[PDB]
Amino acid sequence: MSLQLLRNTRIFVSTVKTGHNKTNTQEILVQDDISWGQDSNSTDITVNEAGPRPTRGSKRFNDSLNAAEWSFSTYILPYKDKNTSKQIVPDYMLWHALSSGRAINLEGTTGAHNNATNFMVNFKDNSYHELAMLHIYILTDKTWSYIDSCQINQA
Amino acid sequence: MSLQLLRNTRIFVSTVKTGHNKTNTQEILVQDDISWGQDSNSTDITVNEAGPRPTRGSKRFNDSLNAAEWSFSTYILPYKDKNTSKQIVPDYMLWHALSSGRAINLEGTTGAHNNATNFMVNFKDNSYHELAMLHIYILTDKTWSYIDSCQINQAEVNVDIEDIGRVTWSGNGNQLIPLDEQPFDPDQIGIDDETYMTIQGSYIKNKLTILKIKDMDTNKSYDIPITGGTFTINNNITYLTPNVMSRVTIPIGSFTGAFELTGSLTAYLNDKSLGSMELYKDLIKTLKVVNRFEIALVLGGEYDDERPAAILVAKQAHVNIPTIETDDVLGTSVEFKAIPSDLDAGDEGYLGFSSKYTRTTINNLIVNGDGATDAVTAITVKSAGNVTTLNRSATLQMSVEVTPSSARNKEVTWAITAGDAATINATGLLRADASKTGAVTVEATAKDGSGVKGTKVITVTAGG
Repeated sequence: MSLQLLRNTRIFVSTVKTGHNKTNTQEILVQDDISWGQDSNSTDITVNEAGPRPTRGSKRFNDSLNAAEWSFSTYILPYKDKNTSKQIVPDYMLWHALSSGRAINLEGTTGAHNNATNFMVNFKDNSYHELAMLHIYILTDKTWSYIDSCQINQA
Repeated sequence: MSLQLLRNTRIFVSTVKTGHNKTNTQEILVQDDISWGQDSNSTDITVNEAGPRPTRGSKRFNDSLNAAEWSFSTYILPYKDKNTSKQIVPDYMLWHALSSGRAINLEGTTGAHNNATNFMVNFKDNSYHELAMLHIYILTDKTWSYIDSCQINQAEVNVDIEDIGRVTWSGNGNQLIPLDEQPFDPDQIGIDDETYMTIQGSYIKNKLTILKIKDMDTNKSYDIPITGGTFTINNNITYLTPNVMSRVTIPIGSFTGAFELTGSLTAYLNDKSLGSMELYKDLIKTLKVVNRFEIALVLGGEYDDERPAAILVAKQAHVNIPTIETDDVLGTSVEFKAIPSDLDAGDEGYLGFSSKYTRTTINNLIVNGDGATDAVTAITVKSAGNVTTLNRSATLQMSVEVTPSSARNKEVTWAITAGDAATINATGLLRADASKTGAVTVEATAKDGSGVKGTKVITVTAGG
């Protein structure tokens, strides 16, 4: 018995559906304009006669579900973390899933990779039919939910 | 011919239109700031053309009737009636209408209801689309006039030093109606001189204003002298009217909006511990979106002898970040708004009006909810046989005593805070074992939330 407010939403970005730790999931600081959902398709079958006393009745069938839509806005907030002493943006896995389709490796030289000087994102390794795969976890007040196998469409 | 005068106008509040008796009508202690009247909406039609002969024409039409406006202020003078010997404010159905929409019932537990000790008004049953329906009767000299189906929009309570305790009511009615015939004789319904003496026996002076402020995340009660305050209860009532072109229309019922209990308290900055400055700096230091505070404003002061006082109890309030106001001597203002435990759980707050308050009475009203039910004040944990220590691997069922002996809730919890060499259960059986050579403590706090503390340092030793 409770109502859920949008202001209490918290968003976590994950690459795994189990074994969640600090290297696979981090919170993403979102704003008011956050939105998510999933629409469904249907169809009406109607009989179209021409004579007197025609049949006037319809019928609906659920036929398919559309892809889930999500969107949110975040501040560009570069900083250096104390653990690794390398400049990193908090929503770095979002940048990686946008940039390349390989497993995340900040030590490398393609996609989202950081350094002791700056955090860098290059698109030299995005030749993939399925980029790095995320799972957006949504926490509104008390109830949980998530979108399965997301992909970063744009930024 | 005969001119009607304002000073001779008397107000009567009713719950029914016919068969008015003493239990449905009363004379209200209104002041000289009364005002009422119903206005109307009108439409003007103009014509704009470009021809050689312009049509400078204007046609007016009446469209609808707006809500009837009424507003008056009354003195806060709680008292006990001789018939029931229970403390009741003279204008009790006004508080009932402000509180909940059920039938008036002083013997219940929701809405405006009295008791042998004090009159308490909760808003626990306020979750209605339409509150209790009244009928404001206005007798100016001899001509009668009443406002149909009034509902209390807000109650303006002003709490300022140099100002006597008063409350201002403002609401709306479906349609003000003038009457030629007397609905009921005012003399026997109007209060007699004896109950006027009884009412004037109790005055509430706002000069004696003491505030109880306490955060529920730190339990840092403050000592704040009040310079002046104001808290109001708002129903956000809007009347719904139909839109018909052919004929005029009148409002039809209403839907109470969002319940708002806001208040503003002005107080001088103090450098003393638990003062205004400490509260301000704590609030401006711990910038948190949500606040949870015990605010208990006590109009009229507190005394050992029975004294008239007015009480507001906001259990879980929201304190807005104060803005220190510059003046001759620094006096800050704090704004609060009581939020509920859950949006539809009620319990926004409750009030206390009575001429007979002892500090214990107001204390148990604040903590337990009623001025009649007693609450624990001090607790000393009692060992099973005046025992002071314990040896390794020995059982000890803790007992406890509570005061006063007339407390309604006497059961306490059992917990261990300082030291890790023993355990305690729900009943209080403290148990030790081997490898327990350190001193440990035991705690006890009742579930009524008085803030009582039961402590005793038991010297748990290694044993023989």
